[PDB]
Amino acid sequence: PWTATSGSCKGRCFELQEVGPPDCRCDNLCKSYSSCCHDFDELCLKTARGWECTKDRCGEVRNEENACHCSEDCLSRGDCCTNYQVVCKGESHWVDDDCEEIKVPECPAGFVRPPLIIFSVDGFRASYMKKGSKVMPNIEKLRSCGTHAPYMRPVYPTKTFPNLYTLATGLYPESHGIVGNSMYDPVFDASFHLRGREKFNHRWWGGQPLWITATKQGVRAGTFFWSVSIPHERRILTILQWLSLPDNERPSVYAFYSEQPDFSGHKYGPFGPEMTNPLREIDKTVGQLMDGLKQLRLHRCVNVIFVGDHGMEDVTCDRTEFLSNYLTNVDDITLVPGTLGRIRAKSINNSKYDPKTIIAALTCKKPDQHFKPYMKQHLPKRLHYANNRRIEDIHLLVDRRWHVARKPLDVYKKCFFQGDHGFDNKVNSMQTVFVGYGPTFKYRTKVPPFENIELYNVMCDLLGLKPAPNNGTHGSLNHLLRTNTFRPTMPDEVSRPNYPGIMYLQSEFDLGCTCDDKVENKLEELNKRLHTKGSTKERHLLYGRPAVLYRTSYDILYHTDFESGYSEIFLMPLWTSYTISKQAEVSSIPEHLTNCVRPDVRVSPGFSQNCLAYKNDKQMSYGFLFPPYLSSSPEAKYDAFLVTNMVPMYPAFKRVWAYFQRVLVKKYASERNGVNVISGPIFDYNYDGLRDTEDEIKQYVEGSSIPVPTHYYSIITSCLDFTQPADKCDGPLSVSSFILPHRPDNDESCNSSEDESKWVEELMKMHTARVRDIEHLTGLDFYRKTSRSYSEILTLKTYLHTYESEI
Ligand SMILES: *[C@@H]1O[C@H](CO)[C@@H](O[C@@H]2O[C@H](CO)[C@@H](O[C@@H]3O[C@H](CO[C@H]4O[C@H](CO)[C@@H](O)[C@H](O[C@H]5O[C@H](CO)[C@@H](O)[C@H](O)[C@@H]5O[C@H]5O[C@H](CO)[C@@H](O)[C@H](O)[C@@H]5O)[C@@H]4O)[C@@H](O)[C@H](O[C@H]4O[C@H](CO)[C@@H](O)[C@H](O)[C@@H]4O[C@H]4O[C@H](CO)[C@@H](O)[C@H](O)[C@@H]4O)[C@@H]3O)[C@H](O)[C@H]2NC(C)=O)[C@H](O)[C@H]1NC(C)=O
Ligand SMILES: CNC(=O)C[C@H](NC(=O)COc1c(CN2CC(F)(F)C2)cccc1OC)c1cccc(Br)c1
Ligand SMILES: [Br-]
Ligand SMILES: [Ca+2]
Ligand SMILES: [Cl-]
Ligand code: NA
Ligand code: NA
Ligand SMILES: [Zn+2]
Repeated sequence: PWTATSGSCKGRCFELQEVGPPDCRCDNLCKSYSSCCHDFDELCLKTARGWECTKDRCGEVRNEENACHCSEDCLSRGDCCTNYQVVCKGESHWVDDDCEEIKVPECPAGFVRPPLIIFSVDGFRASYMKKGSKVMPNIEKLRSCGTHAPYMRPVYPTKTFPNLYTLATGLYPESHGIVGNSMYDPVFDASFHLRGREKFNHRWWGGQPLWITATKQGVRAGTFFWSVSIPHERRILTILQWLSLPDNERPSVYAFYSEQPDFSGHKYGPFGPEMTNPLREIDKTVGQLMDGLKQLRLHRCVNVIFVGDHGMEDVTCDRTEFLSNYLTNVDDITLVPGTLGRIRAKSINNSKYDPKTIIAALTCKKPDQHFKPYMKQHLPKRLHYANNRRIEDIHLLVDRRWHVARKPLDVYKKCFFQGDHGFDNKVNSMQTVFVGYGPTFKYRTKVPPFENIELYNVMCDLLGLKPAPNNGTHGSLNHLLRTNTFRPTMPDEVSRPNYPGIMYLQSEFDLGCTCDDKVENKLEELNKRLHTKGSTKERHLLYGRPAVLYRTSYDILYHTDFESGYSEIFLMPLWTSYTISKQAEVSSIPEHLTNCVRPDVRVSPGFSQNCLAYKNDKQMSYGFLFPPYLSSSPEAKYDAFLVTNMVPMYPAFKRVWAYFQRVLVKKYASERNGVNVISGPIFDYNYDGLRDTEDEIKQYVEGSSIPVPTHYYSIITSCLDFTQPADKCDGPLSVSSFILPHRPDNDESCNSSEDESKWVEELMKMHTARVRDIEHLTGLDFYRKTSRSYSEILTLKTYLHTYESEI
């Protein structure tokens, strides 16, 4: 646009209300827009005499030219150099003071709430907190005296813009719409880039970031963004100046942002010897801020959050895979390259472009191949990286330490760099930092790692704001806080189950099923009835029935060895619950029972699956939720072949499922001292992360109304203190869960021609999940009846078992 730069920044420096063109600007971002008034540098970016008071400046006559002041009036003006009281008034630096618990806010008159200051650092890898501790005394003091996690998990892709905006919104990138550092939106026909103007257009930025949430609810906010050429000392001095505004003008929430250490980590690698200085310099900035807060008498008033967007891995030019080494048609695709790949057609007019032949040419083609291709709907569900038109159908998950590129010339005609990021957000090198310090956070407290999507809710709690709807799980981080906790109630059950008894004769069933089960006792007759009425339910249902949170028709079915919630609408269980003790034995499916399927006389023929549909469907087979291999006795084993325990499974998937049920469950019970397993189907044909309704299902077992699941989940719970068996646990729980994709081939697993012991568990690890992910995908609410606090349970449901080594 045209800008009238002849206006002036006199008394407007770093103003909080931004003006519209063509009026010239004086705010945090005027440089980015090439719109600052002609005198912005002279007036707003003063540099004279640098950033520190020296003995001889103490008591100086004010000179407005100076970058900051050391005259007696500077405290009332709010513009002293940050080291003023130290140099001139005999005070100590904040870092040199002992830490002393902050039990309540100690704020100046006129403060309505403790302000929040967010200190965000780009590329600050979680292990810097230990490895660089010697050179970061201010940051170490925040970390040791406040509340810290050993690391914080970013979202995928572990790039800057998606993570910073997740921090501000509590949303996954697929929902807020910033899905990469580079993007094409085909509806707009527009491209987003780190450099340039298109990124300022509001149509890219979805959701509601913290500054808008605050402004809408009457809490003023500093501007969160800083043009890159504004030096960091100036950004700090601006925050400090704002905090001296009159009460009715002063914001309550502020952000600082640093481009370091990311900037240097790209050039030198995460641990290059050149990295020490950027760490020292960021620590010095922290010290400027705390020193500035101590002079304003705000150092035992403000909550400070020190938070990073993602880490940094070692990545060099020579670890690049070229699509030109796989594809014949390389000029017919556009690639978004680097630590992830995104592919789409170069021309929508090219009718010979085919995603299936592209994926196939990219699948397991070279022995040590350093990237795997996925249609976006098949990416692990924990990445939540599919529901957006800006995410290309074909995705490449790139191994840590590697890049992908289209052709070799892209790499040397577009080595240089030693570091990069963007990989799978489970990767250790990508993890980042969280420290919270201040009256509202706990004192000298370590909390377990958590996801960055959770922080928005917490920042809203710190400011007394109602968060906009987001993907955090509100209350899961209550353990970080001394006060302002959020105490939610469990959601209300929407559908109550039916408890059917025996209602049908065997001959009513014409399902085409057969079983060799006819062999003829008042000891064992009473016992079979008791088991069907729920007498073993407390052994197998350890945490209450899951609640169904939508409107549906379902039955509770009890059995000796397992309990299920059977849907009359989907014709299979929503959930199947069972406990396997350490002592449990594994058995085979007896030869006479290989193809046995048995009608369930509790459930009508009309609400049952049928075996004839599976016979006729030449692609589809079936498996069982509660595994027949883990029956408690020969007699109990018959229950496992009920038609109501059956679910549709591709033969390729049954290789995965059978290995999990036959080998892995018993292994986990041995290692964890018993496990409780809840397993079930998931239907997400629109890949939105949320339970599909019946009318969304795209595939059925041929000739039938039996819907085919897109995924199968399991939730595996035991006692955190593994000296107690899973079924007699007095304290906190431990959980691992997975959401396995239900696919007709094992193309994802390049070693699949081998024995299941060489590949299946590696697949399961890749599809690890939070209980909360399963909740969203099924409309079920787990752990309704424990002895544990609800916030503790919320934390357990956000846990992700990552399988990475120790940081
Ligand atoms: C993580 O948390 C978030 C936040 O809670 C969850 O996302 C929410 O999920 C809801 C369900 O998917 C969804 O609710 C829908 O909202 C529709 C209104 O949408 C606009 O308004 C809201 C409110 O301000 C706004 O936030 C939305 O912003 C989205 O869209 C703009 C683009 O215009 C983006 O800039 C922004 O980034 C965001 O995009 C994301 O969501 C959209 C979908 O809304 C996706 O398409 C994107 O890919 C991206 O992920 C919008 O501006 C409302 O219209 C919907 O109601 C429809 O469906 C119901 C059925 O219940 C029906 O009764 C209605 O009539 C209506 O159907 C009609 O339209 C259909 C489609 O055209 C048509 O087929 C029918 O025939 C009907 O005519 C619905 O209520 C909510 O929008 C998002 N919010 C956000 C911020 O993403 C997310 O689910 C959580 N994730 C997990 C895994 O838990
Ligand atoms: C070279 N600098 C950059 O690439 C990033 C710089 N970002 C910032 O100043 C503040 O960062 C963000 C912040 C700051 N928030 C603080 C927080 F931790 F909550 C995240 C929120 C949302 C998006 C952000 O950047 C995309 C910035 C500067 C100018 C314009 C934009 Br758009 C973004
Ligand atoms: Br913006
Ligand atoms: Ca869905
Ligand atoms: Cl990107
Ligand atoms: Na079949
Ligand atoms: Na394979
Ligand atoms: Zn970077």
